[PDB]
Amino acid sequence: ESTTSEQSARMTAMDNASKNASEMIDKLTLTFNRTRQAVITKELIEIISGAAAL
Amino acid sequence: ATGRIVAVIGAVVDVQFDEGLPPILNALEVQGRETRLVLEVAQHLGESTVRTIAMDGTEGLVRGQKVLDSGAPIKIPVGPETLGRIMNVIGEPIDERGPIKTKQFAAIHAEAPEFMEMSVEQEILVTGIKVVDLLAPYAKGGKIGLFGGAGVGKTVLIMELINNVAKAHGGYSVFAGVGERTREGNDLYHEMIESGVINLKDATSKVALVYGQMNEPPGARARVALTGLTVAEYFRDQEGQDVLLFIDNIFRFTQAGSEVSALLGRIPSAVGYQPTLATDMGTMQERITTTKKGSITSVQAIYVPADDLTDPAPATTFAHLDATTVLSRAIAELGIYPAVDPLDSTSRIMDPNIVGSEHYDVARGVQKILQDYKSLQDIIAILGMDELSEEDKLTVSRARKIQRFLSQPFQVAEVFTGHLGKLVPLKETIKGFQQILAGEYDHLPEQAFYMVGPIEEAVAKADKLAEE
Amino acid sequence: GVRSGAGAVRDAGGAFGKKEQADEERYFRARAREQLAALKKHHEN
Amino acid sequence: EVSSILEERILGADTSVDLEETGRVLSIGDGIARVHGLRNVQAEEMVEFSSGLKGMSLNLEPDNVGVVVFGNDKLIKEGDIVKRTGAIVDVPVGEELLGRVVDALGNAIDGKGPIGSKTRRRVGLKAPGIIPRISVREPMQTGIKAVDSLVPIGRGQRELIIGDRQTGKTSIAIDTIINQKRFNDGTDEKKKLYCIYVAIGQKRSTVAQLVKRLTDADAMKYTIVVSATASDAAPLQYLAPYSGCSMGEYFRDNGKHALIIYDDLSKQAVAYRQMSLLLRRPPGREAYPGDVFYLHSRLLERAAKMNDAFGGGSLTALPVIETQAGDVSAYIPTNVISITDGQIFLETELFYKGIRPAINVGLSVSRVGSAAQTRAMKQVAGTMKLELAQYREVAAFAQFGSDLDAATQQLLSRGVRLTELLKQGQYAPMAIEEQVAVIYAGVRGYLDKLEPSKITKFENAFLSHVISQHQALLGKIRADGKISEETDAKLKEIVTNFLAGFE
Amino acid sequence: VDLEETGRVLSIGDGIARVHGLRNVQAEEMVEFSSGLKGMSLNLEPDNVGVVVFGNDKLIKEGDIVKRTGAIVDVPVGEELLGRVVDALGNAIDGKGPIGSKTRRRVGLKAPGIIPRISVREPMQTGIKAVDSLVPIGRGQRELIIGDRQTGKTSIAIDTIINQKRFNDGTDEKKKLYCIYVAIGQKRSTVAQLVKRLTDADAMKYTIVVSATASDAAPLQYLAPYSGCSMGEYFRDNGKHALIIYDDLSKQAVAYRQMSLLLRRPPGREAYPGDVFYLHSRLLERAAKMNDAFGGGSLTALPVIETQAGDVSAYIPTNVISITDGQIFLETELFYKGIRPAINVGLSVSRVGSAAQTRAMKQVAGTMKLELAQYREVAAFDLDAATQQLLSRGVRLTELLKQGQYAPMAIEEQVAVIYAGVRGYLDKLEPSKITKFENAFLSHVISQHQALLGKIRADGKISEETDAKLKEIVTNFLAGFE
Ligand SMILES: Nc1ncnc2c1ncn2[C@@H]1O[C@H](COP(=O)(O)OP(=O)(O)OP(=O)(O)O)[C@@H](O)[C@H]1O
Ligand SMILES: Nc1ncnc2c1ncn2[C@@H]1O[C@H](COP(=O)(O)OP(=O)(O)OP(=O)(O)O)[C@@H](O)[C@H]1O
Ligand SMILES: Nc1ncnc2c1ncn2[C@@H]1O[C@H](COP(=O)(O)OP(=O)(O)O)[C@@H](O)[C@H]1O
Ligand SMILES: [Mg+2]
Ligand SMILES: [Mg+2]
Ligand SMILES: [Mg+2]
Repeated sequence: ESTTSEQSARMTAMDNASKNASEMIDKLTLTFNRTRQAVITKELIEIISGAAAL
Repeated sequence: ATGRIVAVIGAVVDVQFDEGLPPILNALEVQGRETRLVLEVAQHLGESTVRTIAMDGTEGLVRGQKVLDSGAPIKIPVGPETLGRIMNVIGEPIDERGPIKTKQFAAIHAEAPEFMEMSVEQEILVTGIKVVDLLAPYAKGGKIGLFGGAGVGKTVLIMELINNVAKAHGGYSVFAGVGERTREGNDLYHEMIESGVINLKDATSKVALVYGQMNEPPGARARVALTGLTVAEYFRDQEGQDVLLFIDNIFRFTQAGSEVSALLGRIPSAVGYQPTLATDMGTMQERITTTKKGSITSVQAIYVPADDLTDPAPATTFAHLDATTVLSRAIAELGIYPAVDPLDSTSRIMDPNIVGSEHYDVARGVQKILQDYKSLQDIIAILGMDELSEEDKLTVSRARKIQRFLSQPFQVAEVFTGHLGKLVPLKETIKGFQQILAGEYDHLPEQAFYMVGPIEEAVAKADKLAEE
Repeated sequence: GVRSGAGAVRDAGGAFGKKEQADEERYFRARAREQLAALKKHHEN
Repeated sequence: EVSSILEERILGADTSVDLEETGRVLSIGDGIARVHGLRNVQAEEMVEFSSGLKGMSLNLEPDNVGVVVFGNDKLIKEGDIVKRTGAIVDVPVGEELLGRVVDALGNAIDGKGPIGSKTRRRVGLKAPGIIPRISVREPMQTGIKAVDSLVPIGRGQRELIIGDRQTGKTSIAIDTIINQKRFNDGTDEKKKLYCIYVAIGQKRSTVAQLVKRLTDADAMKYTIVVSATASDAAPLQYLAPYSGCSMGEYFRDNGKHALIIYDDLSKQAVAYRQMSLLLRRPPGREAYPGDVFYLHSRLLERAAKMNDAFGGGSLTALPVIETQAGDVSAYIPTNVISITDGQIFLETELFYKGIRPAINVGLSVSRVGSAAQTRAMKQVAGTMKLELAQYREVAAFAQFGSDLDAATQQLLSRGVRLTELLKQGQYAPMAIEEQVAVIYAGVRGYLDKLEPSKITKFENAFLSHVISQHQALLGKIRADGKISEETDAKLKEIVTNFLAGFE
Repeated sequence: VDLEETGRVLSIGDGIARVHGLRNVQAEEMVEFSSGLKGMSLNLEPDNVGVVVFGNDKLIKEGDIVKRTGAIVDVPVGEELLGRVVDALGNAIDGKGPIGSKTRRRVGLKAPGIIPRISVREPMQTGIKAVDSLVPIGRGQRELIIGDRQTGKTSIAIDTIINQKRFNDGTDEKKKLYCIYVAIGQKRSTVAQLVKRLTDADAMKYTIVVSATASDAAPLQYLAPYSGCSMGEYFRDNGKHALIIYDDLSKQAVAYRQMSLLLRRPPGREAYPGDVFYLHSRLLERAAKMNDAFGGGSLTALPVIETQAGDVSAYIPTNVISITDGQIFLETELFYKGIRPAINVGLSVSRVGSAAQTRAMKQVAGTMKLELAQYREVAAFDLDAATQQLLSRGVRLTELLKQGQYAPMAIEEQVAVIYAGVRGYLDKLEPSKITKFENAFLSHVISQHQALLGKIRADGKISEETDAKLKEIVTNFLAGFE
């Protein structure tokens, strides 16, 4: 009985952990996209300012 | 030809000539200076005005001050008389031992060797370091890279390489400190004086020194590498002997170029580097090659900003080096010195047709088991080590043993760790790592393989720990 | 598309990387102790 | 003799003089010369300086003409005279370039005498239109089991070799060049493939090593090595891909089949960025100019498979892109991925995991698909691709595969054996029949009982056995091009016998 | 009117004054305006001179006469500046009267070469257990106190300042360290509080506070580190040892960026000039240890870098890290976890290392460092003998490293405390009571066993007799306390 209960609870806990990890993954993916766009914009602005100040 | 200074903006000095316009890459002497100030012609701005980069401080310069032209690029005193003598970017001796009386003078700017002059042969240079001689072996007459961040151990590694190779090298050696600390330069000078490599009393020195440090203006740090490689070029071509060229750090050449680029009048490239980054880096690097006349073994230390190897300055250098040694901060933080990354270091001679089947098999097995350990670390993070199977626990233990056995004390690092420096022969490294892969030492603790030389020392340390 | 690789847990250096390092060190300290005891018993022979 | 032939050469040379169009250098710096005058200069036209250096007039500004220098800028002084050649840049072309190492302009740098080229072809000719081309059908055997199986390449297809540094891109290109030996020295004309390797931004020692490797393999006799090393000026590195593309277009137009390998197109992009920035052209993302997608697009589109009306020739392009930390979202990687048909993706993790070559079959794609395969290779490769996809679906459970479903364990075993089959040594290309035989022995479940570590030894021994004793079956497969039912039964018997006798 | 030794302002804006004339002005030469404001000629353009104004520009207007001074910008230097709070130009601002300095020194003098320097030998005692034990700082070394805002960088600097008092009022001339503090960008209230702290600890009598506050013009904030560097160089070249603190170089970089951008010089990475690395490199390279041929002096440098959200991989922090010999990483996470000073000993390094460190401290610090490394290996989350004992020992050592503010410790007392911690005399006590035990043990040893501390200080190492006596006293005090 204990091993059956333990396996069932292990499956449920791993499923919950996977769901939480996926939620964190999508949130961090949105953050990563924002950061990537910000980095590209910042570097291009630096290049443009350097060219214009010449 | 005499010209007048019209602009002294920063380290960039604009000189206007009237009769004879000097060609680009010409050394200009500034009259009226208490010391010797040299300006290198970088651009022709037109209207008989040239834009120049100063090789020393620009303080005290006044518009209208007279400037001469040498008629040739920066010429350094070169020959066998420069051994044991430290010299500046422009060739002036800075060791207070008098002038470098030599019969030859060579311009630091020269054409790269042609395609027909390239030498395709490549031996293996055993260095005594386990990681280097095992996974990324060095080749005689080949370009060597020491990629690493700030504090990973590039300087200590290159000092150990100098200790192991330069003394055993029959030919001459050249060290070109580019944009580094003057304290390190003084330490190296005194160490080589007390090691007999540089002898002040008589002319038996084997190492020349070229030093432009971080206190120098960016113009100076962008040319010391050229001066050192020019001395190496003389030792390679005019004399048929083999040459050792140690550069630390080569990144400062690119950094100095970037520092002068903005004032030179260039639109900045990516991450603020000069648009001519790859061009100038290649022009410098192609000169440091093994020709048919002679062979130059170059061991260049490359600073990686923010430990980001995707930065353009270290990224472009990868194509210029045969064997590369990447020192990683993560490995150093674990205490494993040298911090060479086993899964990132590469060597062109790493091939069964060159290093033999056994060496290649051992190296590939080590790399494969370390990669599998990296894969299993993620599982251990969540599952737990005690919950792993019995099969992969053995793999993890072997990987830990291999990681610790890659570490090795250095003679130059005795002051820090306190361990006696070791120099393991190639066959001993191959046998030890093959035995570890075979599991012959699965009964020894992983602590026994940390900071040891040959595998016999590992078993000795194991039994000594068992005695206590 | 953004992807990942092997051994990225310790690279992030977060809670899980430190947890994995500590777990490995604690396990292998016990294993080293056992191996040292066995080696001492063998050396007594 | 030497003096006599020297005097014969000098008397043969005629010192003619004529009018020209000339201009003065207003300002020279960083390899960019601002030239006053030169009113009647075409855009992208070769011009030569007084010092002997050549140049390309790119910016035709009103006051001055901006010209890039094909060499060191120290030899160009303010006021020097820039003559006008009167022609757009062109390179020598023909069969005479085979076996020779030439620079971006076609000048011989191998020291084997002048090129006996009889024809001169430009570097900026337009690619063939929609009508002249035809659908790619003929295979381009690279000699790698992974490529010829899962990522096939046809003649006339732009296939990308993308990956980080030190992953095997140059090795893949060089073994593709080596593999074509079996077709060139043979008799079938429509199978010969002339390779053209363009080296961009690479040290001369590396190019010399590559040339020695090709010469030892007897592959130089049908290969052209266009070299624009890192020492060479940025304009030469910019022009080298176009010069190689024209050299391949010559073979393409004459009905022959050419293979062009632009090594490190990223370095060509860097050189073009340097030229554009020094010309004060407006920059863009990562300081690259706006017309940087144009640069690679008008180059790779010249790779095409002409129809029978135009000769039936072809030009296969294999660009190489050096990504940084596997970031394919960067500017040049995105451009080249969009331009080309597919890509062969290499990963450092797979390289050090024992999977050499490091081809990541999950990310590597081929839009031409199975249409560029032989019938036997297609037949085995469909099954292998499906099984490997199924394995990669369930590859996460390999760590805890012992306590898994029987189907999952079967898939894991089959995928591990197929992956062990995909491994291949360096500079050892395999014939198409040998590859199809190995893949047949794998997919048909003749390796499930065998130990996964013993696949490589079994593969080598089986290849030796089939080459030695069963050469007739391999020849029949090669000639027919398909694994027929009779050949299927013969292969079944052979693999069963060898598997029984392997232990 | 003369146009060679004087000129007029073409245009004045945002502290930059374009000058027509000054045909004989030199690069970086200090010029003088009509209103009394002084300047510095940075841009010698073909038809104008770009002068940065050392002060408020409201008093400078078009047509004002600009006159040369004939000398590159220099700062009053000497030992008279001890106990004085000066500005970037050396003028006294504490209302104590004029400075009696008889000599002047350029602010942009070249750093010493390879020959004049010698190895770093003498230790630079800071009074901090963590620094003096695990990240030792030598005399002539340059250590970067890097971290985020409100982590304790200025606290470490001022504690180092105070600790030198015991040496400065002592007898021997070879241990005196004449401190110098440079305040760049800080508000005047903070500088006043700092000098009040120094006066309270009587550390002002041997220190020089060069302040270029936020209200001061950008050129003053850019010139302040070089002024203090020259003041330290005076001691360095005269056989005396000096300590210089740049707090903080990030604000100096910001000021230099403002100056360069206002001078129409093209921006670079993060709008900073191309030579931001040079700006600090030519400054920190002037921190050297002269040999006996040059008097044997030294100039220890303690630059301070402010990192945004712990982004140690930023432009200026990476430049300064590459320049310096060692880094003292201060982390806010360790700060809030009760570890104060928040010195991350895992990443904190010292290139000189054991080369400049007293023998007893090195002997005990090797064991402490090994134990703390093992603890960090097994810190985060069950052998009682192997892991739990190691974990407890690491916790005891971590609580030992914690130290109060403005209370530097004598080196021998630190050695005694670390010896007590290392040799298993605190594993029995609760981790909470470790600080109380340390305070009580400090009091007892400094009261009764001053002879033992004197023996340790004079010998420089703990010998067998000293070790036995220290074991005896620590056992007795452990028995009495618990
Ligand atoms: N199939 C293979 N098996 C084993 N080793 C291989 C294989 N392919 C390549 N290598 C090795 O991998 C290394 C890198 O190969 P290669 O030079 O082709 O890579 P690359 O990514 O194109 O290089 P680079 O980025 O330096 O231009 C070489 O040492 C080569 O011998
Ligand atoms: N060793 C210490 N023990 C206790 N508190 C400390 C310690 N060091 C610093 N603090 C606390 O930190 C605060 C001031 O820190 P400090 O000024 O040294 O940091 P900082 O990083 O230099 O700051 P800022 O960026 O504001 O200049 C005060 O609240 C003080 O109590
Ligand atoms: N055997 C070793 N090899 C390399 N570094 C070591 C070794 N032992 C200790 N170290 C530590 O590594 C650091 C490397 O310093 P350094 O070579 O200056 O790094 P970098 O040159 O990258 O700035 C030293 O501070 C030293 O304490
Ligand atoms: Mg270094
Ligand atoms: Mg390659
Ligand atoms: Mg502060």
